[PDB]
Amino acid sequence: LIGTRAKYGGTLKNEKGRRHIVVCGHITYESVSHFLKDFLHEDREDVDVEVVFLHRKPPDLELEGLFKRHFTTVEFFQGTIMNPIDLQRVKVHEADACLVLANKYCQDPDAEDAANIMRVISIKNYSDDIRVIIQLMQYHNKAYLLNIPSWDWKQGDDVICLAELKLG
Amino acid sequence: FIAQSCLAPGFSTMMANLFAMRSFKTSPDMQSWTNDYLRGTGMEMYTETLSPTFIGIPFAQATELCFSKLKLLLLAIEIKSKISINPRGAKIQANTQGFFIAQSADEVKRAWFYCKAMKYDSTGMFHWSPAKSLEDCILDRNQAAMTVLNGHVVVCLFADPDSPLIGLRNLVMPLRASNFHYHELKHVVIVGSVDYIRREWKMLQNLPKISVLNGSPLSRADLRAVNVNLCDMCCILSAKVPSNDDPTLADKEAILASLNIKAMTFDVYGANVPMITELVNDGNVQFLDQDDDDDPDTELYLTQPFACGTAFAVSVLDSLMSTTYFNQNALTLIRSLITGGATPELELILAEGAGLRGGYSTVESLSNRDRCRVGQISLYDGPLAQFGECGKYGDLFVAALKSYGMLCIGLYRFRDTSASSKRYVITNPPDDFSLLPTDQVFVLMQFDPG
Amino acid sequence: STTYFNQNALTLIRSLITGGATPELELILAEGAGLRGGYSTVESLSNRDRCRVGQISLYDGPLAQFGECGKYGDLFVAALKSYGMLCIGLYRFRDTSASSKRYVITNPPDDFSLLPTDQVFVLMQFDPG
Ligand SMILES: [Mg+2]
Repeated sequence: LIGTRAKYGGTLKNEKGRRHIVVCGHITYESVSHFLKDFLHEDREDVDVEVVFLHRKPPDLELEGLFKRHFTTVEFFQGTIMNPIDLQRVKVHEADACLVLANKYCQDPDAEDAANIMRVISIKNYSDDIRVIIQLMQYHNKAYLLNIPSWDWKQGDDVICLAELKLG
Repeated sequence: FIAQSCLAPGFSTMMANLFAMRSFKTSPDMQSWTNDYLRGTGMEMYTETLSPTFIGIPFAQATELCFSKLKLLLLAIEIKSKISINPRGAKIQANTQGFFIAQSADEVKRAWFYCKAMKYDSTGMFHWSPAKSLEDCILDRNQAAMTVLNGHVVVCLFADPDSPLIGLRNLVMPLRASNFHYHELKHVVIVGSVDYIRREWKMLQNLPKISVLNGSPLSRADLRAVNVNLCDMCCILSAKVPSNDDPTLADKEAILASLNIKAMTFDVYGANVPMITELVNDGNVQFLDQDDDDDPDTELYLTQPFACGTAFAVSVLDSLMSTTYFNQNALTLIRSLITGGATPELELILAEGAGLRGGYSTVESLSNRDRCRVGQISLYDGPLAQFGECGKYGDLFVAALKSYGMLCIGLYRFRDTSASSKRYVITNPPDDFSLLPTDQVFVLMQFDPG
Repeated sequence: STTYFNQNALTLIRSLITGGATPELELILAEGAGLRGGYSTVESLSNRDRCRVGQISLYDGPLAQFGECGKYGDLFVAALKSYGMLCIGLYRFRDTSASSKRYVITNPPDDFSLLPTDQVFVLMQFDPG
């Protein structure tokens, strides 16, 4: 019993002149893979930005293989973006931007949007001058993000509304 | 606790710290507000038998003697089986237990040795109404728009039709106590689904001045209709069972609605609207405030919304389990202060399933209305306002007790001397404390017939 | 990924696919009253004057003479100077033959060769009438 221990955890490794982003929210195979195809694309001109994934549940076998193929630029950490301790582990203040992904296959889009918005509040509470980009299910939930005092569109914060963009 | 906050804002924080273990912290790097607040958090309630010298004198003269000489705050005594919060004209009998507020039991022990060398309900403790129908109390958006509500209480309810029932009577019954005159009663408007409210409207039929509005507290149209910009207190409660996906994300609607109201503008400012939020998580309290400098590892009782009375954490109820075990009388005092008077036979009346049954008022039934109530006063104006400038707390405490009978419990002082419309609570400031003209005092006011 | 690398990427996209969604329009919808109308004034009606996404064909019209032996650059210059339309790309038939199923070409070069059965992606202006 003593020998067995968890494999995911620990503070993110620090590097000199290291630029990285934190991705939280819905972490699945066909959602992370599409983002990694464009962010780490073959033809993109040479800029090195690490990708940090912070999900509460450990990755499954389908997604574990994806992280193996991108071991040099993608690292996974088990935790919650809402926990201030886990925010320190992923080094939020060192991150260039924070990305929040939305669960497209959700029974209640309003409940998913509220949880996603509340994640932004936790990130903004930890660090005021952090750039946050969020996927939002419904257009009418954009007004809630405007209620956050630290949310500034000119600073770099932006909202990607799936319903508005897809049907647009 | 929330109901008492509507009458006196910040009262929930005062009880949360009083009946809990608070660790005093010393550090050269803290502001002046933290120094006074932290000392108040160390105050605790203790029970001790009064000295033989104290026998045969009224309670008012006895409690001022403890404050002046013994440096103790005596707020209640044992009357034979009954708890009397600041009794008026009640002599002290032999071996009467007294409730004291002090830093520890060291000063409390000094009290033991000391020498000079159809209108109301059946119990008469609550107001009654002739069983108003639910349909008559439902207000449409247009109906609420064409009426003006001032100095009322808005209850923002997040509940589904199948949500578990949380007793809404426990919030309105303290607001309908017999201490308050009918003219000074606060109107209560509930914003939520009528389907959920109908399932529990049975116990609210006989409580006067209750209004129900169809809609959601998140929508700004409903909030503008009920005029929350002019309400005395807006309460945000959630009855929905959490999805259990994430313990921290249990309260999403409460946080979103809390920030939504603060950002609203009226033709005035949402941040100036008095507000209390029920938070089922301890770590989400800091999200209510934004202009703080607290490292997220800050303790709950040092967090900005908690110390200011704008956030209520249900975790204090779990901590109250420990308090009850160590002191049996701890919950007796709490219930006598937050329920507005809940006699043991009142449960028997409700056990019959007939609801709050009224009764014809008699001479000695109406005597139950004469008891102290939790209230808040200001030193801005009035004959007592002359203590605001260059005045000591002890001078205010003695003068109010001798002339008005009010018992000063604590202070509700502005954060910034400047007045940022957001105050913090100080529990039982010392005798040599310095007052301010813009300070509010927690008092236990008596009942004045009229 | 595109939004992170270029902040203005989504600003251009929203201005092209939403038909014009001012930031204050969200504030109007935030009140829960739905799309509230308003009385048209002189400077309120000036908001109607903006470009829109449209498609044109070279089958007929005075511009049709670029269809045969015509270059894309000549079409781009003539349309802009006379009509103000901005040619973005082409929607050309798969088979020269016309199988009623076309493919898109984004910004063809200056020396590109046109066809009489080609459709052009343009940003047409607003013509009051
Ligand atoms: Mg304490």
